Amino acid sequence: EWEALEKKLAALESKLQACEKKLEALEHG
Amino acid sequence: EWEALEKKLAALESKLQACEKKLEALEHG
Amino acid sequence: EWEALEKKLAALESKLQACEKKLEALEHG
Ligand SMILES: [Zn+2]
Ligand SMILES: [Zn+2]
Ligand SMILES: [Zn+2]
Ligand SMILES: [Zn+2]
Ligand SMILES: [Zn+2]
Ligand SMILES: [Zn+2]
Repeated sequence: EWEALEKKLAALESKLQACEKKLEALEHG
Repeated sequence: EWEALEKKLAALESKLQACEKKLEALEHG
Repeated sequence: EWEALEKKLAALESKLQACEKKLEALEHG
């Protein structure tokens, strides 16, 4: 459970970065 | 602290999910 | 490590709040 939490937190971080990038490129183009 | 943090991770995950759904909507108008 | 996990969760939540505020500005002008 400790390590499953840690991996969820890593995926959240990666997902959020992917959002941040979509968010940016919708802002542009 | 454990289930508090788990609850806090669950809330972020669904807020992020909302964000990704609203970004995709914005994408299509 | 617990305190490191919590700081990472705090930072994720700040970036999410920031992505949410940017998304509202894009939705609504
Ligand atoms: Zn659990
Ligand atoms: Zn639990
Ligand atoms: Zn799409
Ligand atoms: Zn789509
Ligand atoms: Zn909105
Ligand atoms: Zn509007």
